Amino acid sequence: KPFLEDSKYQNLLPLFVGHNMLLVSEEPKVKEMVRILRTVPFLPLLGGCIDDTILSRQGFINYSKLPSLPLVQGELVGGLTCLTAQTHSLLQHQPLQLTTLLDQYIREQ
Amino acid sequence: AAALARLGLRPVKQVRVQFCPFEKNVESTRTFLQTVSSEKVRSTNLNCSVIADVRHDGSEPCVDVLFGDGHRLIMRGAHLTALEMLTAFASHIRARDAAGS
Amino acid sequence: EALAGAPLDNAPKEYPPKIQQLVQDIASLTLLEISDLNELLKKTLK
Amino acid sequence: YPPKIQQLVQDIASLTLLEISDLNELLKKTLK
Amino acid sequence: PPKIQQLVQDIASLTLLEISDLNELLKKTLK
Amino acid sequence: YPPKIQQLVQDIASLTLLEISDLNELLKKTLK
Amino acid sequence: PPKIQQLVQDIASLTLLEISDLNELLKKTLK
Amino acid sequence: PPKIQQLVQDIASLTLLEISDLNELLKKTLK
Repeated sequence: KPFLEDSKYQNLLPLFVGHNMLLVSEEPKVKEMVRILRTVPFLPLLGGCIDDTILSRQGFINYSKLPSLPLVQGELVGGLTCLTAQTHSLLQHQPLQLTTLLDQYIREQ
Repeated sequence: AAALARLGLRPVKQVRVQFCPFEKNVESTRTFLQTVSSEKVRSTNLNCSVIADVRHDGSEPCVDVLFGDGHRLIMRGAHLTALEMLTAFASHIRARDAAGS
Repeated sequence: EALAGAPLDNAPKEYPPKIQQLVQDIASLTLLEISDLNELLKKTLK
Repeated sequence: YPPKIQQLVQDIASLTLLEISDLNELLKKTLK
Repeated sequence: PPKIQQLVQDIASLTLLEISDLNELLKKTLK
Repeated sequence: YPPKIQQLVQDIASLTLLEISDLNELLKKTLK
Repeated sequence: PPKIQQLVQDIASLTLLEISDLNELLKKTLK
Repeated sequence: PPKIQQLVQDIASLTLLEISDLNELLKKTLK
C-alpha cells in the first residue's frame, strides 16, 4: 500500500483489502489466465493494470476477446482498400450490367 | 472458518457473493468470501456451489444464499460486519436444516 | 502521473482526450499525403 | 517523407493494442 | 491532378450527417 | 447538395472517353 | 469506339422516370 | 426512348466474329 500511494497505481488501493495475490507475466496472457481461473468458481478476479491501464474484471474479459495486435494492425491496412474500393464500386455498376446483358444474348440464341 | 466448518453446508444449495472491489464498503463482504471459500467449509458439502461475482457497477455488495428448501437469505454487507453476517448465515443453517429433517 | 480509474461497465463508451486530437488531424490531411503516409505505415509495421 | 507525415508514423506504432482499437472505431464512424 | 485533389476536400468538409445523404445518392440512385 | 461536388458531377459528363480513361487510371493504379 | 461513347452520355442524362423503363426491360422483358 | 432502341439493333446486326472485339474492350480496356 505505501508503494501504490506514491506510485502511478494510486487507484489500486481498494483492491488490496484482506488476502491478495498477484498474477503477473511479462506479456499479456489474459485468455490463458481466465480459463484457468474459471475452473475455480469461487476465485474472484478483482482486476488489475495492463500496459499502464487499470481495468476491472470485465476489462480483462473484453481484452481477452479482442483479437491479436498483428491482426488489429492489418485492420487499418485492410480498411484502406475499402476506402479506395468505395468510389470505384460506385461506377462498377455499369460494367456489371453490360456483362450480364451480353451473357443473356448468347443464352437466348 | 473453523466455527462454520463444524456446522457444515448441508442445507445450503448455492452461495453467491456480489461485491465491487473498487468500492470502500466491500471489505466485510470480501472477508465473508474468504471464510466461505475455505477448503474446510467447502468440504462439508460438495453439492453447495460458491460463486463470487465481481462487478464494477458501483452497487452495494450483496450476499445471496439459496437453501435446499427454496428459501433465500440475502445479507447486504454495506453496513454489516463479517462476523455479523457469519452469525446470521450460521443461524439460518441451524434452522433450515431442522425444517428439512 | 496517476493512472485513471477503470470506467464502470454500465457507463457509456468514453474515449481519452489524447486520441481526440489525432482524429481531427487525419481528416485535415489530403488523401495524397495519407496515401504516401499509408505506404510508409504498411512497410513500417512489417 | 514530410516531417508532419513522419510524426504520425511514430504515434500509430506507439499506441497499445487497447488504445489502437479506440482510434480505429472512431475513424470508421467519422468517415461514414 | 487538378481533379482528384479537389475531391478530397469535399469529403473532409462534409459533416457526418451529410455523408449519409451523399452515399445514398451514389449507392441507391446510381443503382 | 454541397457547393463542391456539384462541379465534379458536371465535369464527368463533359469529359471525353480518352480523358475519362486517364482519370480512372489514376484511381486504379496510382492510388493502388 | 463511338458506339460506347454515345451510350454512356445518354444514361447519365436520362431522368428518373426514363431510367425505370430501361430497368424494367432488363429485369422483366429479357427474363 | 430512341437512344436505347438504337443500341438493341446494333448488337443483333453484328456478326459473331466481330462481337468478340466489342466484348474485349469491356473486359480488358475498361478493366
